[PDB]
Amino acid sequence: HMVKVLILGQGYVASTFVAGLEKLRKGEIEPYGVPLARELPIGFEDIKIVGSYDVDRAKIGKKLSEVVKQYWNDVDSLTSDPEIRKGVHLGSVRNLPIEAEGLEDSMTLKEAVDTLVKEWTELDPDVIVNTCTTEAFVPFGNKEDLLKAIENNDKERLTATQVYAYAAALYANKRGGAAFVNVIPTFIANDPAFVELAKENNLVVFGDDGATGATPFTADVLSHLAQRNRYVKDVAQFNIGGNMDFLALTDDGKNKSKEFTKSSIVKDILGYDAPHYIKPTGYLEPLGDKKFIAIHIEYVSFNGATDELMINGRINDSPALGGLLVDLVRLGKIALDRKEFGTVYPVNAFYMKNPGPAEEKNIPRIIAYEKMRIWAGLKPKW
Amino acid sequence: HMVKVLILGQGYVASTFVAGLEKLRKGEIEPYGVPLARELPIGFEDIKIVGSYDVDRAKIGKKLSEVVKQYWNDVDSLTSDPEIRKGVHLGSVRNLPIEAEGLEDSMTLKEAVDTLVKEWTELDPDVIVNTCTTEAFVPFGNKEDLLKAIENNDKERLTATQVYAYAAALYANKRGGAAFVNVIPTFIANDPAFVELAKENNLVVFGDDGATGATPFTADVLSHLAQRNRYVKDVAQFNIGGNMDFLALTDDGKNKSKEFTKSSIVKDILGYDAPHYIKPTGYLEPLGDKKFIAIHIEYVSFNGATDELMINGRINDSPALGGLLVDLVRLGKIALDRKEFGTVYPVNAFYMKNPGPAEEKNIPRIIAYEKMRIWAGLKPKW
Amino acid sequence: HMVKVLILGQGYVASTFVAGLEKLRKGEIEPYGVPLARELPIGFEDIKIVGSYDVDRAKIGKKLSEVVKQYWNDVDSLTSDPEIRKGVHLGSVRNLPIEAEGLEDSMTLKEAVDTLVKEWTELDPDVIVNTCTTEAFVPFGNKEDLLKAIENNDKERLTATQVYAYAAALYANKRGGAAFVNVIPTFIANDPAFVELAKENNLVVFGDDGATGATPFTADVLSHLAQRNRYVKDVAQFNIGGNMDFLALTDDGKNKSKEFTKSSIVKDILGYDAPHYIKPTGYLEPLGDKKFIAIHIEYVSFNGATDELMINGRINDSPALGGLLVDLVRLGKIALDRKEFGTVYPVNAFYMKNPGPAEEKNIPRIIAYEKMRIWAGLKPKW
Amino acid sequence: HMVKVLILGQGYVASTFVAGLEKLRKGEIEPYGVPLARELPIGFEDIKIVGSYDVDRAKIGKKLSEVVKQYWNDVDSLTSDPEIRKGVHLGSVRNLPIEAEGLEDSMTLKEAVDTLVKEWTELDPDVIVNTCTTEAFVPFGNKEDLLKAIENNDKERLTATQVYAYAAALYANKRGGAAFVNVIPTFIANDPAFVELAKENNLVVFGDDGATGATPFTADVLSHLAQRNRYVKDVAQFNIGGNMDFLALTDDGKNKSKEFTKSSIVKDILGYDAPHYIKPTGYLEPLGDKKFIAIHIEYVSFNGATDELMINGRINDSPALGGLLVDLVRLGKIALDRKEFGTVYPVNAFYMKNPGPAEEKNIPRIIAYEKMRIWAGLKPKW
Ligand SMILES: NC(=O)c1ccc[n+]([C@@H]2O[C@H](COP(=O)([O-])OP(=O)(O)OC[C@H]3O[C@@H](n4cnc5c(N)ncnc54)[C@H](O)[C@@H]3O)[C@@H](O)[C@H]2O)c1
Ligand SMILES: NC(=O)c1ccc[n+]([C@@H]2O[C@H](COP(=O)([O-])OP(=O)(O)OC[C@H]3O[C@@H](n4cnc5c(N)ncnc54)[C@H](O)[C@@H]3O)[C@@H](O)[C@H]2O)c1
Ligand SMILES: NC(=O)c1ccc[n+]([C@@H]2O[C@H](COP(=O)([O-])OP(=O)(O)OC[C@H]3O[C@@H](n4cnc5c(N)ncnc54)[C@H](O)[C@@H]3O)[C@@H](O)[C@H]2O)c1
Ligand SMILES: NC(=O)c1ccc[n+]([C@@H]2O[C@H](COP(=O)([O-])OP(=O)(O)OC[C@H]3O[C@@H](n4cnc5c(N)ncnc54)[C@H](O)[C@@H]3O)[C@@H](O)[C@H]2O)c1
Ligand SMILES: [Cl-]
Ligand SMILES: [Cl-]
Ligand SMILES: [Cl-]
Ligand SMILES: [Cl-]
Ligand SMILES: [Cl-]
Ligand SMILES: [Cl-]
Ligand SMILES: [Cl-]
Ligand SMILES: [Cl-]
Ligand SMILES: [Cl-]
Ligand SMILES: [Cl-]
Ligand SMILES: [Cl-]
Ligand SMILES: [Cl-]
Ligand SMILES: [Mg+2]
Ligand SMILES: [Mg+2]
Ligand SMILES: [Mg+2]
Ligand SMILES: [Mg+2]
Repeated sequence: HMVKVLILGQGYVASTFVAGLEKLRKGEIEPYGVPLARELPIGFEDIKIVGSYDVDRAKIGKKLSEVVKQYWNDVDSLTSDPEIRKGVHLGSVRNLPIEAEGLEDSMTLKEAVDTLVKEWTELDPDVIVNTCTTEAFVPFGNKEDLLKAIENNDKERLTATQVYAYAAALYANKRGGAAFVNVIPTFIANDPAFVELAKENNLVVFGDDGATGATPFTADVLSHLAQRNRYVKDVAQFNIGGNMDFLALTDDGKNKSKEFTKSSIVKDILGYDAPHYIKPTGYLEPLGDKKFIAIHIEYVSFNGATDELMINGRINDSPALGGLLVDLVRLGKIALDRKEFGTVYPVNAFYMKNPGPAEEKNIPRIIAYEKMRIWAGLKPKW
Repeated sequence: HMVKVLILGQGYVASTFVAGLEKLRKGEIEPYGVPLARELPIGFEDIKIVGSYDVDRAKIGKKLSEVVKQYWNDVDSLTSDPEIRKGVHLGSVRNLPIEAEGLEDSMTLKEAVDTLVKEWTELDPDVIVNTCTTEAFVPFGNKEDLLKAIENNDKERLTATQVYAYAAALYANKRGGAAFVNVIPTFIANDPAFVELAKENNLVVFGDDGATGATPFTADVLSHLAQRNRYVKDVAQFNIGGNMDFLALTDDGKNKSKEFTKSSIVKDILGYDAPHYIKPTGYLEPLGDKKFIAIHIEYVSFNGATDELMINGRINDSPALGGLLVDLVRLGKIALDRKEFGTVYPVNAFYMKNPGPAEEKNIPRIIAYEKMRIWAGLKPKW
Repeated sequence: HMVKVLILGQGYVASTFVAGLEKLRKGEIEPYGVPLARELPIGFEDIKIVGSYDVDRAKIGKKLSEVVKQYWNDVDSLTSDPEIRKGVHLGSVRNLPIEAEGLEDSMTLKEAVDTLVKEWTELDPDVIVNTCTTEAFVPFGNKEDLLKAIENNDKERLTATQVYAYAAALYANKRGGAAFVNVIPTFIANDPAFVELAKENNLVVFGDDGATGATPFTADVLSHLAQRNRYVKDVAQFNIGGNMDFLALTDDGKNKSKEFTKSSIVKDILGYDAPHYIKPTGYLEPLGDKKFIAIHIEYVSFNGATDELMINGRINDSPALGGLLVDLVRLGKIALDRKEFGTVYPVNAFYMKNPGPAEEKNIPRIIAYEKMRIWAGLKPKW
Repeated sequence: HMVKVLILGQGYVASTFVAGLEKLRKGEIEPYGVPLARELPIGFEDIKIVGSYDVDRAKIGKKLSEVVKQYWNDVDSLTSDPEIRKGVHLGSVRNLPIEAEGLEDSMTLKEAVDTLVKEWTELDPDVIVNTCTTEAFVPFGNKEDLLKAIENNDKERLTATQVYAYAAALYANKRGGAAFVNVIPTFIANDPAFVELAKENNLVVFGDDGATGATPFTADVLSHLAQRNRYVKDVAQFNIGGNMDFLALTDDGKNKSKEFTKSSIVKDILGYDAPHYIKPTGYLEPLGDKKFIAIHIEYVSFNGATDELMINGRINDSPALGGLLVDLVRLGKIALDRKEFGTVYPVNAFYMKNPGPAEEKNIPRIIAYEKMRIWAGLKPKW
């Protein structure tokens, strides 16, 4: 009862996943932050990291342990310690102080994909996890346009995550099945082009955008208010932190993807589009990995009364998502074992803040949780 | 499709219920804050106030409208405008600047009860709502002890709500069925003595303690955290407001009832008794009916990370509960129509912060909501 | 002991100033929010509004009262009720849903200025108050460049406030003295070109940017921390509201003026430039005139300990500044009476968040307050 | 340029003072949290701990280092490491899980005092610091009543701090001068009996109650609001933490001292007694030494507008006060050198939240700071 995992993008999230998982297999900690903890048939010792890819010249060729220790100084070794390999960069790190290298510097995208597939066939992952830098993306919608983009080496059109998910389908087809977990904003689970390519190629997809940070807290409050028929007048959410990833996109890149990165959480939960201010995380270096959040919601109660809630928080970013990933990789192996190719909403609805497919929307997360337990073969919690 | 309602204790909650309901039947407002809004077969025009009782000499003999306007100056008339009648005081207002009068000043408790029953038989309510001053109570547990307390005129042992619920059972028996809604802390739904007396006497009981204020918000956050297996280190809740009721109990009365008024919300939701500070509402006069709340929760996430949430709010007390009551009276008539005597957990679990019976506990309120919709004959919301 | 006041830009601030002042002369309210209240020799009845200018075609030609009632419905008349006159628009309202008209549509800037001066000589104000829409400005630094900009009709170079302050100096010279109060961000007090033009032309200038909102609260906390030698690690400030003015500037206009609109409050108060996030107010329509603010500051205390403060607030924008203006117009008449031409730091330091001249900086506002009292001829408060 | 210091009560504050001071003399840290840092003529290496007293049987006879390491595990040695000596207990620890021992178990109070004085004459402190458990005290007002209480061995009347301050005066007289720093609530600086005894016996007194925690933050906001003539409607302050000292007083002891422990900060700063809720710190064990605070203030601004501020914080208790003590001991030696016997308001006003003498009150702390710098022979900061 094992799961082999390949990581794309060896940064803070990835390194916290690895370091946390090491402590969990070494019993140095309890699985707090891992929702399903030890309830699944796959134990923490049964999760094996078979590979890690990056585009940072400072990381490529280092052992996984050397990079993980840069984020978590207490990690001096790892049970599986593969060397970090070169991926495909496209535009990912163009705005960051990273010296980039990529397969597609010396070959076409189509060639780079075939090269990835060959490498991955030897590493043999069950689950590929995407923790790459946030991207100014535009979805395809039609598979034919994705295929043409690859065929024509259309680098200006594609993002790295789009190329990696494409490669994952080709890999899945050659391997007889695999899973791709997309915890970044780029539409994969929510792009019907990729859901169709996945269904056709023995690939399970979870996505998109890991459910951490302020937005899930806003959504929880909105769910409360909806139940009580309290009319939500406005919602303001502020989120700021010190991770370099928050500077990844130019104002232009943000403008280009805004149509797709805008949250639908408020209308999803309330049923009406209450005015809201929900934006990308701002940058302030000394906060490091621990975000400051501030949320303000005002609403109308009975007899014309008006109430206000102000939520503030300090939340550790990478650990939150790292813990979710411990479940998502094990759930990916279950979905693969069951041949549930395409995207799996019962999983996405709980773990993702933009749950795929495009035709499904966010629900209250307690409801999502109970339905996800049932999908996983567990009894509900309450 | 009608419901006749009798109110016990004509103060802020009661008067907001009445004033709000008047605007709702007059279409001057939408039913925000009324969870089931217009989904029930009983409409707002079909709720008739047939009586109101108090012990304040300043209120007894006034028209309901004259008292309601003291709380909501915009109310200049009411569709049903009964005169406020004298109840039984026992210790209720002993610590407040209220000149008290009570039936039991001129007769025994047993006589006072028979007098109430005779009055109520002429007013003919379906539903009796208890919005009296908070009480230093001690539950009975065994019906025999409740019966002996009444029989022996044991005024030092009993609170007003205990005497009123007893009277409600006798009334229910003479009438062929009625309902008693207890939105104050005193155990009625959670006192097996009263649940048994109710079952035997054609009385439906909802209780105890209306689910408003800070505690339901704390409970919602705890539910979120539990789902994610986040270990809750501590919970602090502060609540303060300007309502006279917050001064009702002496330090001694508080000490006497503390065993029973202590929240179990934290252990109920989490399954372990995380250290917590959750206390009665403090007094600060200029806040009036709009409470200030402050909640702090710290918890452990993945890889030993520690996060913190600080929730602040300004919430209008009496409107919140007033809106719940618009549903509870209609649900009481449904339970009565169905002959569901004793206490009804599917209702209590959503509307009450100490849901009866004593053998049931709090659950996440979204789960309670969906189960309450099903009980009411509605389709679930999400 | 009188002061005649001319308003430039008849919007929310201006209209709250007028409406508030009307209630103060009519004794309908106490001067809360007016720092010096009734301590000055000029009473509220002695402040006369002699004129109001706008560029909104919907406002030009209306009585002041008709426009004020749009903001404060309780105002049905005014003691002085002049018709709103046409100003100069330049780029002010280009990004707003306002149909603009301006003198410079039919004449050169130099001509428009001479026209303003002639109009103002008949209205005869002592004090001109600038409450116009926020502007993408670039200061001059050298008076010669300001003069050339006017002479050459260089509309692309100038903002309305720059043209109005220029006109104010010419007016002051013809009149024998006047004062210009700049409560918007555009550098006037902090542009040596204008300070020199003012000194030479019998003009007193107060500026720049009224001291209201979140920034003064952040500054107060920083002052506290500085005193205790607490090392400030980071400062994050979020501010959002529903006023149309918050949409006045494009991303480009913001980029153009950012060099000058960036706060120096943190380094001014602390002496070192702690990392900070302090940005323009964001837009969320239902908040209206009542801003939501959120501030987070973390700092190092003794023995390596680290503390955190989270401040949230709801603050009414236009009333705050309206109240300051009641003092600033009276202080302007005192400065004029004393012939203190140029800019007056003892006033600016308390009332303005970028106190002029360019060579002076922010100080703790309690210190500024006591020095401002001394300047005004009052005894200090504590 | 040296100062010898004796500590009364070797708990969290005391141990943080010692541990912090050790790091400061060893250059392992900068003096953050020490307001006057290195501006005084006495450097950190020049502060010598000559003694430490307790009543805990678990601490008496231990080296100072062994006790300090229980609070700060990083401390493995101290430059001066005296054995902890037995004090006088009276009622101090009666409500805590501490096995108490005291001189007055085997002798009268008068004898116990003479014994302390003899011990202290050999240890030879310049400055005695009182960091003992909070006490249910009642001040004397008249010195004659203090003298009679000691003479008559009136243990039920006296607290430990009262006996220690008395002993300090007798010690000061025998030594030719000393200083007593009272950072706990018990009136010493604010009890004219002790101020007179001190003046007569060559004793300098600083007191009372160290200026840390939520109250100084509330006071800072109030000072801001007062300046702007904003009318404060209400002030609510919540403070909770995990230190055992918060359980020191029974409800009865709290009732007995309430007349004296009630804050006057609001009226002191505003000049009118705005309704307020400011209470002793509540207990929640897992918070440890890091308090959670919540403050809510609502106020009236211009034109009838109403604003609200909600401040939340996590603040490390013992470090805050520990840092103040680094200054207070050096300032005590300066006051002693100057023969300024009695109490010194210029010091108290900045460092203490109930600044002595009884005839002086709190002022804005920035004003207190500048006056304290002037007293100390420094130039003001801004
Ligand atoms: N709680 C969270 O941290 C959170 C929540 C939801 C989503 N996310 C998303 O997760 C992603 C990772 O976040 P992070 O904080 O770890 O960021 P990070 O910058 O620390 O790490 C990103 C890593 O990806 C590498 N990389 C960039 N482009 C790549 C490419 N084309 N191929 C291979 N490697 C590439 C970078 O060099 C870096 O090592 C981001 O997209 C972020 O938006 C994070
Ligand atoms: N959101 C909320 O307001 C909220 C929430 C949960 C529970 N409650 C509970 O609801 C109750 C009512 O709250 P309120 O704010 O309306 O208080 P309130 O003081 O305004 O009104 C109480 C009324 O009951 C009357 N009364 C007191 N004892 C009585 C007796 N023995 N018989 C008849 N009348 C009596 C009083 O004179 C007064 O008119 C309290 O027990 C409170 O704890 C309130
Ligand atoms: N608390 C506060 O409201 C606050 C604080 C500091 C500064 N300010 C500044 O005060 C100014 C006014 O704020 P507001 O909320 O009243 O905005 P507003 O949009 O309500 O009013 C601005 C008015 O100026 C008019 N106007 C625009 N350009 C003009 C021009 N060139 N000549 C004459 N009239 C012109 C507009 O038509 C409108 O009537 C803004 O610059 C704002 O940044 C406001
Ligand atoms: N920021 C702060 O910690 C803060 C601020 C202001 C005031 N204070 C006050 O400082 C005092 C110390 O606080 P703490 O947190 O260090 O408490 P603590 O309980 O950790 O330490 C108190 C110590 O005093 C000892 N003690 C008790 N009675 C004594 C007696 N009669 N003689 C000698 N020793 C005695 C105890 O055994 C213990 O070692 C308390 O009065 C507290 O109210 C603390
Ligand atoms: Cl999270
Ligand atoms: Cl977020
Ligand atoms: Cl949710
Ligand atoms: Cl509520
Ligand atoms: Cl509450
Ligand atoms: Cl819940
Ligand atoms: Cl303000
Ligand atoms: Cl602001
Ligand atoms: Cl300041
Ligand atoms: Cl502090
Ligand atoms: Cl405190
Ligand atoms: Cl202060
Ligand atoms: Mg979707
Ligand atoms: Mg129960
Ligand atoms: Mg300046
Ligand atoms: Mg005093």
